[PDB]
Amino acid sequence: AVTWTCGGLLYNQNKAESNSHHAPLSDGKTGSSYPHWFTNGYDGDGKLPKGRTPIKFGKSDCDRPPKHSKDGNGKTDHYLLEFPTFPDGHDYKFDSKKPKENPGPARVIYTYPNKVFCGIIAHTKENQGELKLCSH
Repeated sequence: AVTWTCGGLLYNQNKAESNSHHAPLSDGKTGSSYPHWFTNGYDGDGKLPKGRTPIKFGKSDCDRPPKHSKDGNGKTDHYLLEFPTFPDGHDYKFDSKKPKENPGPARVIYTYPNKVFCGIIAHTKENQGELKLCSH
């Protein structure tokens, strides 16, 4: 339950997951948008294309190939999905399209269905460059 950080703001693992626990399990199906499928570098099903580098977490679940399709959460599509988890601990208005609050550079990335929390990703290179996992 350590505090995850992605060079900017903090992210209590409990909120990183809990903030998402509320988030409706689905590939982008919320009033706002988030959560959504996180290709992680993949195209949709097949592994990453010749020339790419996904985010390493340490789990063989998130590392595995996703099973996304034209639906989002069809059968057991173990597609990775991210979610903007703020530190404030406020349940982001991800379900309310309008109004919509600003997102975050850090999001909780977990495999489906079982939210196999892998960690939080964000661009800790400057402001918005490459994507990487936080450092807990």
